[PDB]
Amino acid sequence: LDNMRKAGLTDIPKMIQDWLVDCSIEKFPLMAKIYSWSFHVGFRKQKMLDAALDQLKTEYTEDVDDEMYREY
Amino acid sequence: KTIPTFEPKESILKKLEDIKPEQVKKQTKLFRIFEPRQLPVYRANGEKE
Repeated sequence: LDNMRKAGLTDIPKMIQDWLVDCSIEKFPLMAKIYSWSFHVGFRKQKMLDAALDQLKTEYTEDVDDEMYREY
Repeated sequence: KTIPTFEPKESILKKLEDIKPEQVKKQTKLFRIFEPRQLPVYRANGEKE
């Protein structure tokens, strides 16, 4: 929520913080409603390169177990 | 990218129809353990022949 406010959101942190005072399920569909209002803003159609490089960053290390990988 | 190299033991198998019977041992040279060798020799009082 601090990131949420830091990005520039004021009313919707307020609805998520005042909901926790009761934690009731009757007011809870709001959350679900909010959870659907986020994906009706559009796609983040970025570039092929940087979109691959979201995945193609690797950190492979010689400190893991061997007892785990053999069972795996 | 230096990927680690995970090596299992892999336990190399066959099946019965593909088991080769045996390979006979035919003999090479006669399996010596000792051999002769010239050495000097020294008579009693220590000196040499």
